[PDB]
Amino acid sequence: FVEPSRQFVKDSIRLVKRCTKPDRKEFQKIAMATAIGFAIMGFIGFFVKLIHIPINNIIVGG
Amino acid sequence: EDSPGLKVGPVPVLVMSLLFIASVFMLHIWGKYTRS
Amino acid sequence: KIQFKEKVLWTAITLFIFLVCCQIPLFGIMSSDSADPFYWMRVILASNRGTLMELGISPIVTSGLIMQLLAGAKIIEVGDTPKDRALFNGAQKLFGMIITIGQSIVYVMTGMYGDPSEMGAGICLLITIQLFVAGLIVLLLDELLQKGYGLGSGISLFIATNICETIVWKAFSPTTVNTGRGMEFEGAIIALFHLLATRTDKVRALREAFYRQNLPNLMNLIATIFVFAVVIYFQGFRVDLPIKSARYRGQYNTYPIKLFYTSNIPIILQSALVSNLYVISQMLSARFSGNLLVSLLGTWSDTSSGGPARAYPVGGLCHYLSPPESFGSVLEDPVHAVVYIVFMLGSCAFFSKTWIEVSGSSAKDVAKQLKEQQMVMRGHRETSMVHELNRYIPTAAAFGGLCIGALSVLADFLGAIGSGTGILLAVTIIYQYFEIFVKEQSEVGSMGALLF
Repeated sequence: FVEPSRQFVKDSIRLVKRCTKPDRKEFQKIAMATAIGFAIMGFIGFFVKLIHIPINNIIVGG
Repeated sequence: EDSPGLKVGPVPVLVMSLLFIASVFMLHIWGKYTRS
Repeated sequence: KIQFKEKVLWTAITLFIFLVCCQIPLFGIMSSDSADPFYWMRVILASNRGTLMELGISPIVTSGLIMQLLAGAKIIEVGDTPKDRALFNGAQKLFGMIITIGQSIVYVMTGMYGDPSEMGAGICLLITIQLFVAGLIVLLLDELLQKGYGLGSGISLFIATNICETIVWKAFSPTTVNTGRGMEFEGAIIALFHLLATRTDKVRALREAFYRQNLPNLMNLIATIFVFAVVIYFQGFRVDLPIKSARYRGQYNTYPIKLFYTSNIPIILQSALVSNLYVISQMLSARFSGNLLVSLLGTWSDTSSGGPARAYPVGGLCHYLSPPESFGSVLEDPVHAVVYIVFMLGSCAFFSKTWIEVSGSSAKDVAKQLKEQQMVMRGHRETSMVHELNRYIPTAAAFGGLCIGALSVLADFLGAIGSGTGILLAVTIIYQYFEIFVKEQSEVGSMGALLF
């Protein structure tokens, strides 16, 4: 691991210098894309168990 | 490989899946279904 | 038949099968013991119960392992002639097929805990066979996919549900109170929307610190946002150069270079494989061949403490493997925390290059691509005469995964992720797949593709 260490330190300065951020506007864009994806999953969750669970015994109806 | 050639699908083919669903309800409650 | 149009339709069917697989165990329960280790079981398939996959995400690397280990040895080691399997897959089917049913059988065949009296007299033909059917269908599809495909996120979607479906499930299932939400000692109406309404009036009790410690999951969920920010940041980095395509002049068609982000994916695969270790170590000690005083000696730790008696190998083998999971930092015991950080850092780094490198990262691979579609060789060098894209791929790649594999391991000690290391890894999966998915569609958007 003391072998890869040497290589890594040279890289560590280099990447940050080479690459700019997600350029301000695109911080929102990446975050937003994830948010839509999360939302799809949430919809599924109500159908599977909100409806199904009060069938056995009424606790809110479904 | 396998001597059966049919891998893919495209309507009435997943017979194994169809059998699988039927068995479960027997085993226990969720709709107040009978327990085997 | 191949055709991108067909492929998208196939992906929709794959998603449907996963939903169906979840649906059947919800209606009935079997409940002769669950079996697979509880945290580990959740990482593969946190849903159903009874018929969670035993094949995806970690047996996958087993089959492929032979390539990694021998190559990384440098001299292949005193290993038996690897060869075998005639030549080409088919053996790939054989492995994952057995490993599904195999996991359920081994749990009572050997140690662990489940007193056998045979496999079952009755217990196995109902349980075991149902477990086998779900895993078998998914493997057959996966092998078929590995022959001329390279799209679809069936697999990714189950991980996506594991992060985000669970949040809503806990919210819309109680009647008791529940671990999730309220922070209320008893009954006091607990729903996510209901809590926000009451809280507005007076306080909220969550402008951070350590709160009361653990309590609801929701304290963690606020903290999540900070870990979210760093993972998205590392996506951004690229080194470009696809320039001068389809002419020369100036104008071109961009190729993204995945760079650091591709490198992390082997570590996520590695983390699951490492996790298993406790079951094998336990087997070597107690229940292997004759009671050697080296097999015993190496492992063990199972004499004392914590009240199990049987003692798993949660004494010491687990301690090296994983953190205590305590909320703050180094914690009460330095030793347990220190060893875990060291243990993962080396393993992560070695893995990060390797699967991705074989599957299509290197200048030799890229060389075959560039003849077909033409970058136009981008104002390069005659013969490439001290290679750009060749030299900078190993240096970038090794570092690339190092950051992510560092971060998840350290983050367990940090309060913010709810159940430590596994969640930080699991979130990272979601971004990369979503980004990839858009590229296959192309069709200038990012919008629908649900059945389109």
